[PDB]
Amino acid sequence: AQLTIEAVPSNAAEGKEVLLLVHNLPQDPRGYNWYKGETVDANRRIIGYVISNQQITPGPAYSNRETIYPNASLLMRNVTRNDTGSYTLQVIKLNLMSEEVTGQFSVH
Ligand SMILES: [Cl-]
Ligand SMILES: [Cl-]
Repeated sequence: AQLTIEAVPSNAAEGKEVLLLVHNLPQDPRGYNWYKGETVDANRRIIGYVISNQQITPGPAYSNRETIYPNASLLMRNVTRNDTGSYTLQVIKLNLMSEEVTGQFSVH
């Protein structure tokens, strides 16, 4: 029932790929946004997706290493030590309320 993030892997080597898999989405969300860190913070928004017109919304923290998938999951290519940390997903629900979940991974 509860929204979760699963980092695959949770500890990556430099130059490799990390997946942030999203589980237990509501039905009928309006969209998603990813943020670096622990909270919704516009200045740290990486990328989002607006479902109604399948619009990808790169944010101030966007890197061309990242791709967002329709199920909200995030693929990050060519990871570096600086990518280590927390990542927060905002799901915008049908009724325009937002729910958040925070995950993390490390790069060595
Ligand atoms: Cl962080
Ligand atoms: Cl995590």
